[PDB]
Amino acid sequence: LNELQALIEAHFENRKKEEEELVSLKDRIERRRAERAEQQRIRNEREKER
Amino acid sequence: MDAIKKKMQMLKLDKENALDRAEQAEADK
Amino acid sequence: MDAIKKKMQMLKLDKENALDRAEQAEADK
Repeated sequence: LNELQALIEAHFENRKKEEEELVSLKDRIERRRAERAEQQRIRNEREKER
Repeated sequence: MDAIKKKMQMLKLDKENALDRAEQAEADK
Repeated sequence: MDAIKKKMQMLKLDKENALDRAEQAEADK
């Protein structure tokens, strides 16, 4: 059953690599969007200060 | 868990064949 | 998984045990 071996590894290797990468890639996108939220907070504070 | 639906069948065949033999071996007298 | 690991071994055991039964029974029969 070469297929069980192909599947046992394909399931794990293709997914752990692609999936964990999406977790951290998006974590950075999300952190940047969170920075945008901070920058909007900053923008709101600056408009009020002016 | 299709990997083991398939492993199950393989082991099922291995035991069924060993079992077929256990039964025959006893049946043969 | 414990259930899979163990019950796969149980199916392997049906083979191992059935095979031992087949071999001993056939040796005598």
